[PDB]
Amino acid sequence: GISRDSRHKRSATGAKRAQFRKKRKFELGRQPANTKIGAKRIHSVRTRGGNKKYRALRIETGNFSWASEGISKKTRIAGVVYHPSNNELVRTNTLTKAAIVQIDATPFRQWFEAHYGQTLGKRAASAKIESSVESQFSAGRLYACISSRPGQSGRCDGYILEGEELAFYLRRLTAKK
Amino acid sequence: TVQSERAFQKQPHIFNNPKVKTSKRTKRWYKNAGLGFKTPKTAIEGSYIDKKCPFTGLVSIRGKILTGTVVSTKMHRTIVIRRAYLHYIPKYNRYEKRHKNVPVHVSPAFRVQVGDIVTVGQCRPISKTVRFNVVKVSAA
Amino acid sequence: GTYRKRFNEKARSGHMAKLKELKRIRNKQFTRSKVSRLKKKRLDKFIEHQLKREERKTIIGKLQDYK
Amino acid sequence: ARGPKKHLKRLAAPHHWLLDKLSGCYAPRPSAGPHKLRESLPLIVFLRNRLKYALNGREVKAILMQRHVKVDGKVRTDTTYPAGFMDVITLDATNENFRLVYDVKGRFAVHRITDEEASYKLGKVKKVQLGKKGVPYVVTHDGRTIRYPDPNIKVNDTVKIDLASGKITDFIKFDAGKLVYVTGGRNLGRIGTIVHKERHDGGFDLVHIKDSLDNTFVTRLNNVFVIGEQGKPYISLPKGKGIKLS
Amino acid sequence: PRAPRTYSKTYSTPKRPYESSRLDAELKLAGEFGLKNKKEIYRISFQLSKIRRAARDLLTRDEKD
RNA sequence: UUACUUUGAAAAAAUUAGAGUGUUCAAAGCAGGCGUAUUGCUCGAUAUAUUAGCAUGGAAUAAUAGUAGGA
RNA sequence: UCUGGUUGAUCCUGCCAGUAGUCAUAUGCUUGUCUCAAAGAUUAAGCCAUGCAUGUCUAAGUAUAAGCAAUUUAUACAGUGAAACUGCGAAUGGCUCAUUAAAUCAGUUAUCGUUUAUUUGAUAGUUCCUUACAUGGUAUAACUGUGGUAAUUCUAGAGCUAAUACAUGCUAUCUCGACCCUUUGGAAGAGAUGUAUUUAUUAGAUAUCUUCGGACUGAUGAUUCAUAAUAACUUUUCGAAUCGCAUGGCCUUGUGCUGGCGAUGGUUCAUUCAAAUUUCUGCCCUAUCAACUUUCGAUGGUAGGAUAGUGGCCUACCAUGGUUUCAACGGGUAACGGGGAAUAAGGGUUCGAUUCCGGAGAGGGAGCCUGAGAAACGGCUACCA
Repeated sequence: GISRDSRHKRSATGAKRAQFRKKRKFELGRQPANTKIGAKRIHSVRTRGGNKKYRALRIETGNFSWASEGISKKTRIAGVVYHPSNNELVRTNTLTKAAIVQIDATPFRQWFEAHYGQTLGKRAASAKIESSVESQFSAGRLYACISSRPGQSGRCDGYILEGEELAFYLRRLTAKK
Repeated sequence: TVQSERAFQKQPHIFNNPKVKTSKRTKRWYKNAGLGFKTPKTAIEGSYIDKKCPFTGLVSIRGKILTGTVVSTKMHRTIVIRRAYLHYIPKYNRYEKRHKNVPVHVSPAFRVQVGDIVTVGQCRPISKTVRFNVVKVSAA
Repeated sequence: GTYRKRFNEKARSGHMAKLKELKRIRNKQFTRSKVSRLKKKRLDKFIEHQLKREERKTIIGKLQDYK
Repeated sequence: ARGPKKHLKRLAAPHHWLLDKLSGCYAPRPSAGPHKLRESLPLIVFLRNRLKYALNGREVKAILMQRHVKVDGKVRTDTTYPAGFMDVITLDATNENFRLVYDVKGRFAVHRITDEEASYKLGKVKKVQLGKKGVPYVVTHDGRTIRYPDPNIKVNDTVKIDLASGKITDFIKFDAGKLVYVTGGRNLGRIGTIVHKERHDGGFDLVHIKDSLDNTFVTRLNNVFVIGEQGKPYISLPKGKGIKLS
Repeated sequence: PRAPRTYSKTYSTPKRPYESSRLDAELKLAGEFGLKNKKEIYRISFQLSKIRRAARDLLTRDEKD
């Protein structure tokens, strides 16, 4: 029932176009897959061509990368924090692209302790990192931006919010609280 | 200001590393749109973020290159130009004036007042109605 | 044409429905049986004349009262 | 229309096939292959309508299935195979090789060809890229992909290709003063030397060409095809040698 | 769906049909040449009219055109 | 600089206008034929901006640019 | 586009008379031969009995038919081959012109903005990495048999058995090279080694001696392009358990090791047949239709969702825009658009349902399944008739 032609719209002049032809399958749409947090479940929609497309209905874990030194780890997603389109999505815990979620820290801090010979909280020039990230580690959860499309690839991948990113989003969260 | 909006603005896939300290506090990626249109230093060294600027965004300028005389400059980042031509009535063997108004997306690298003559280039559908992108101004 | 008087509107039921939709929202701009018409017109004239008759008779009564 | 078409009318055919307008209602729609729809000659239009070695479609199919016809060394059994331009079709039981090349009038001319000349084939280098694992390849004008080319082979060139091995024997650069064959538009079939390449950025590059009687014409880069150096063509030219006269 | 044949009418009745000088003209022609039809006369008349119109247009062209 | 004008490439076949050919003539239809075929010869098989876009030569006509001041 | 008339004879204006053809539509009488050829119309795209119009097999996917052929090398099979599974086609063709007035369509562009069965050309050793590859596994059809119903190309329960269906799944090559002796080199040792999916990161920049022999990345007009590299991730793909004809090479004589022609399939690019969107300009009558569009997306910004993918396409949150006397919006259209047809001296006018091209439709709304390709109708589902 979801179709995306441009012939049901008003013209640019504000005229109204009468129907030209019956609706077509090569301009269809499909129901949005509200990905939520929970045990994994992934339907696979069959797409034009023979192709596939993995809608994620519920996803729990994810692949998140620390950009600053350039590593990637599989973590767990705790819950949505902020979403630049719908505070309703934040309320309902719906993962989509560009979301801000709190993720578990343990794989990252273990890699850190094991790579830089130093614990977190409480070559040292390289071991020196950002105050905000250190604080989040002390708490146990990080702010990370989901940067994939769970309705198109069945995945939550993301990056950990570094300096300017994190500054901006902390201001937004604090101002909206 | 740059970050006046609910999402963060950035050139996607351009990353400024905290652990390395560099002179310019932000890294810009810019290109030239070819066709001898020199890119403006305000774009090279500005601070705005535009997905659609032909010099810093992800749009390529190809196909038709047109000229217009601005008419409204009075919504956000888009303008509406007027193209005036002389249609020809073969029965009366003489002419008649016509125009029609073409919305165009304008990068914030340009200051366009109403009345000045712009050169625009064709790009992929930017919005419902706007296909061209201001690629050079010329004051009037 | 768009709104013609078709042969079978009953078989064209839905076509008529969407045409009525199109018409109503196009002429939202403006809005935002002939012998039956004649019978109604003459009924209006006849009732108005009877009203004239009764009002005239009442004025006759009032004038003969106030003489 | 909800999918590819499988039929071709007779009036709608490419005109250069010289198909009569009354013998039937349909024309051989050429199967997909090396050459485009409109600039290809199917094997039935070549074996029946030009060579007159057949009289029917069923005779043409009998010949092919008896496995006589080879189009660029490989045996082709599809009766609407789109044999194209600069192609080599060999009929061994007749001991003939045919280079398909254009006649002055526009049409495909049969060009009888000897064995040592049927051994190879020219191809207009048309897309040079860098394939997976970093090996670069050229794409010629009839689909052929050729890997590990000479680094000095650039788009719009000619490469002479050994058919027996699918390899590149050598090549010719697109510079002024080469000899040029023309394959599109009003002048196709006209061989001349390439004088100027007026190049527009964003539009179509035009080419100014000059045939042996010093008559000049202007065509597009899409339609130029470099054959050989001055005065020596790499292929054997059909009679008249691409001179349009009165 | 086939390609249509080309046909064409081979004559054309003259402008004003009944005109006594031409009635007698056709009489003399039919009589001395054995014909049978104003239609045969009109066939030749049409052929020749076409020919002479061709020639006239060529004359109005320039020499050596 | 543009309008405008010249030449050019582009505007499917059929249809139209032409050329060739004794379909028995005709309406039509259609594209080679001779040879010492071992290396040659002959002919005819062109045209159809009516606007938009594209390249191009322009001197007029109609618009549109652009000398001064001080010592 | 003219011909006759008035008055003694003449010129205007006028009146009268006089005329035309129409693949125009109806109709009337006649209708012998030869070649050719068309065969719509009630503003009814109104309703249909019956038959037919889409199936398909090569040597090469699966046969123990309780099929046929005997018979002659065929005790696994082997010729021929119904049935059924599997593969493919059924999306083309053919028909009509209802809708549709910047829509269609025509000429002209773009995809640096996307899918593509097929065809065609290229293309996939990963040697190792602790506890069958002389080749895993279970189903199901046809068939045998027991039945149901007024009836249909309806089908239930039970018993068998196959695969190119289904689900699983295993079997060295190079860089340097001390040394050796020098050619024809061989060599201890040092090291490196799939694809696909998703994200992040990085690269893809480029204004003197002599034995005379030898030593001192690309493409575009333009790219976040092609391509390469790092770390991870994946209900995860692929990396041949298939088939025909042959029967050669070797020998440690093992029913050992090798090997020929071609069928099918398979990832990733290229091509081809397509497809989807899109740039510029161009439509008939209407101003006694002058304001239009915006809640209910109208114009734009951002983020997301959706898609093969661009985009108000959709949803949020923002601004308050967009078209218009150069005629927007509305109404009409016995309006599918073009190639073309008729005709006039030109200029124009009228016709184009109708042999080719494009579009749309299959009684009317809507909806979906398969598949590379359908919003299909000689496919399916419900609603009106």
